[PDB]
Amino acid sequence: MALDVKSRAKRYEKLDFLGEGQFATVYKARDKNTNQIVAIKKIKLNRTALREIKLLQELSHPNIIGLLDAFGHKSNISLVFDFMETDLEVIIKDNSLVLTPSHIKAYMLMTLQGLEYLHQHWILHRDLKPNNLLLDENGVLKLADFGLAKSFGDPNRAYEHQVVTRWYRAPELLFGARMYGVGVDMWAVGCILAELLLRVPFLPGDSDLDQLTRIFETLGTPTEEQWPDMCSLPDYVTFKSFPGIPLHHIFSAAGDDLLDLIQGLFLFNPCARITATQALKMKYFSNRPGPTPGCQLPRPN
Ligand SMILES: Nc1ncnc2c1ncn2[C@@H]1O[C@H](COP(=O)(O)OP(=O)(O)NP(=O)(O)O)[C@@H](O)[C@H]1O
Ligand SMILES: [Mg+2]
Repeated sequence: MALDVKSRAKRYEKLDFLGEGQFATVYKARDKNTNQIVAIKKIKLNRTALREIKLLQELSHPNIIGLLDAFGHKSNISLVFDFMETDLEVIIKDNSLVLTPSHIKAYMLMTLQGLEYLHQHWILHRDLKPNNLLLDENGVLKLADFGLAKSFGDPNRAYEHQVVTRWYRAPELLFGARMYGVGVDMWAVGCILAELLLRVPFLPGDSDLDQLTRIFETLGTPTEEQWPDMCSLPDYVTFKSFPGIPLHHIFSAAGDDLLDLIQGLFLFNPCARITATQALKMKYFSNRPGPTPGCQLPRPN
């Protein structure tokens, strides 16, 4: 809209290009108004899109990214976020970094406190994956992105990187469910935990059928008893029956406390899948070792 987006915002001054995403070009800028540093996502081109932008501005939580401003004229709109040093994806992929139990517990704690707030305010992230868990210089993790750019943007023609979103995608979504809830985010959270523990993607499927295959050969083929009404899913498909791999054989260093969390995040029935509040009350987070304070979490140099 002309009257709901500012056309100009002269207060931002570009510094350096950061990188190409699927739906945006991101770059580094200084707000001349506060001397602060920001990242601006530039999106090429709608009542709903503006409502989504406004809502995420109105959110306030330590582990949710700040969307600080929005501006743009005709074929473009630009979103101004808190500048974040790194993310869980570069942390995971960095061979120089050692991931202790305390490191992993901290990343999870912060993620789940973010989700809890979102889900408390009746909002689904819908796009959780490592590169959307951002990390500031002081070790604060923030949920970011929210697929805002996807929601209304033309695709980025210069995006050369691998599209990975299906790896974090819950089975009710792969089987075409039209109604869904917090289980969507909880499942991704489990896949992210798995990727912190294994340092590689847990279920890297290369198509939607191969993703379901991978899910079932790893976690087992579910029955309508574990998952009532599964076979009424729109795109439901019958697979080779698989027994699954015991979680303790996958996660060979995990204690019963962490395996309990992982099982809860990966329950097939999306009604039974553990919620963010329940996850945070699990013995895993009251148990030693306790989580690493932000200032001691490993930084990629
Ligand atoms: N708040 C931020 N601070 C610093 N860098 C960021 C921030 N947001 C995105 N980036 C960088 O921008 C690049 C990718 O953009 P990002 O938007 O994260 O890609 P995406 O997950 O494909 N989502 P989108 O671009 O909205 O389609 C990466 O090089 C990120 O490090
Ligand atoms: Mg992103």
